[PDB]
Amino acid sequence: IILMTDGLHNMGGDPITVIDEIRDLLYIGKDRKNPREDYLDVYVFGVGPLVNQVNINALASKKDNEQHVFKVKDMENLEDVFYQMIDESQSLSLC
Amino acid sequence: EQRYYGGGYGSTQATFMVFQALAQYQKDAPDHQELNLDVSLQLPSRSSKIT
Amino acid sequence: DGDEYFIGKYKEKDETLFFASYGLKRDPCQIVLGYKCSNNQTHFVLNFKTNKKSCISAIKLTSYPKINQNSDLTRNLYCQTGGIGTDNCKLVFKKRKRQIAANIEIYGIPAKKCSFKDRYIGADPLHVDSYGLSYQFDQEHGWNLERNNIFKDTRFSTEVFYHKNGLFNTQITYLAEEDSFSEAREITAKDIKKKFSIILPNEEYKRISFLDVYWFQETMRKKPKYPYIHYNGECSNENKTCELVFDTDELMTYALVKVFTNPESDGSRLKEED
Ligand SMILES: *[C@@H]1O[C@H](CO)[C@@H](O[C@@H]2O[C@H](CO)[C@@H](O[C@@H]3O[C@H](CO)[C@@H](O)[C@H](O)[C@@H]3O)[C@H](O)[C@H]2NC(C)=O)[C@H](O)[C@H]1NC(C)=O
Ligand SMILES: *[C@@H]1O[C@H](CO[C@@H]2O[C@H](CO)[C@@H](O[C@@H]3O[C@H](CO)[C@@H](O)[C@H](O)[C@@H]3O)[C@H](O)[C@H]2NC(C)=O)[C@@H](O)[C@H](O)[C@H]1NC(C)=O
Repeated sequence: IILMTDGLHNMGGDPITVIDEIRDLLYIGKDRKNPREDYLDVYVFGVGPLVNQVNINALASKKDNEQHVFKVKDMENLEDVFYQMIDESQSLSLC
Repeated sequence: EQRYYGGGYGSTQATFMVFQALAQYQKDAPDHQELNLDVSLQLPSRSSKIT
Repeated sequence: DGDEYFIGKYKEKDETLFFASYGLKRDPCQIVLGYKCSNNQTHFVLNFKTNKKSCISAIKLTSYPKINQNSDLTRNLYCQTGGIGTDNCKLVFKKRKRQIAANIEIYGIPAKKCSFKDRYIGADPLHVDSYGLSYQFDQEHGWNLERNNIFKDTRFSTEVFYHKNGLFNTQITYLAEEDSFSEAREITAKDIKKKFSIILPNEEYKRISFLDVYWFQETMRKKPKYPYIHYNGECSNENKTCELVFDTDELMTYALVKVFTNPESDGSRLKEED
């Protein structure tokens, strides 16, 4: 799941319970012998200065040595990230 | 319970044999009996076996 | 039950060098009694070294949870440096996304009688090899056959290479049913160099007919570089003592050889193939 919310001021409840339902359908939050934690990944990108970081963090996923929560200054960085990702696979020829 | 240390007529070979047997007994027998335990346990909530 | 990976043969009458449980998701491990790790997504390395007058005899690693994958498809455990028969080896094991824990016990035997002839032979070697598998023969020419249930690799024509329980095995060349096993020879670590040779009797009832080689060797990679073992000259009836040389890309740690004799043999064995 990739989410590009600029706001997320809640209106109609919190989306934590539905994440719990989603991971219960896939048998993720029920056993520790087979956690199966890697079959669902939620990435949330923060845009603008009106972001609530704790709500985004509680909405996204958390696995060690990995970052699932991001934040950018402007919308320009949003496509800067993906243009850089495109250019990563390009040959070293271009400047 | 006997406490015999040789002495007599030809009481030499037996004393040597009993003393060498006692020496082997002391050399081989440890201060205790064999004890090597491998105790494991398993939990219904933990996948690993804690040994 | 767990996934048990074995290097060498377990002995019930020996002692263990050490025993520790390792969390494979830990970064890095806990240095238990003074041994270092290297843990990655795809590798787990233990740079174990002992301070006792003994030689490593076996290694057993138990991985949890049990995952239904055959262990004979590829290789998982190997001592990158040293190995069985030495006092220390850099033990490398490759992990999986499901395995999260490990339990490593290592066994050592006194350096005085540091031999493995008493465990790799068994009761009757006539029908059962070191691997514990029975011998199978064919009626086309009354000779042996081939096994295809373990990990094997080839480099040139008519080259046999087997790998099981850390054992690397080869046969030169083939064995007949009527042949009678005579004896075996062992090579210690102190007698191992980059290149070395052997001398065997080849007279009267000791006419060489078939030989097999089992060994423990190091690896610099997951894919090993097999030693170039080739026979020199002809083991004919004239030369009373037959010899065989070994050329090694990687230093060996242990070597075991079994001798098969048949006076009626002609000294050459090869199928009608080209
Ligand atoms: C994951 O971590 C493992 C170690 O736990 C890495 O394996 C190690 O990788 C290095 C570099 O690839 C190997 O070093 C080599 O040393 C020889 C010595 O002469 C040198 O000639 C080579 O050029 C190379 O530098 C090292 O041997 C190897 N260790 C084992 C046990 O295989 C692995 O590369 C890591 N994977 C990553 C970072 O993707
Ligand atoms: C049993 O020995 C076989 C012969 O030994 C090899 O060949 C010659 C003799 O045929 C050996 O001496 C050489 O002789 C040459 C003359 O023909 C000399 O010019 C040379 O300097 C040397 O003295 C030789 O040392 C020996 N080895 C080699 C590599 O040639 C041999 O053919 C059989 O294979 C062997 N049986 C075995 C190994 O089972």
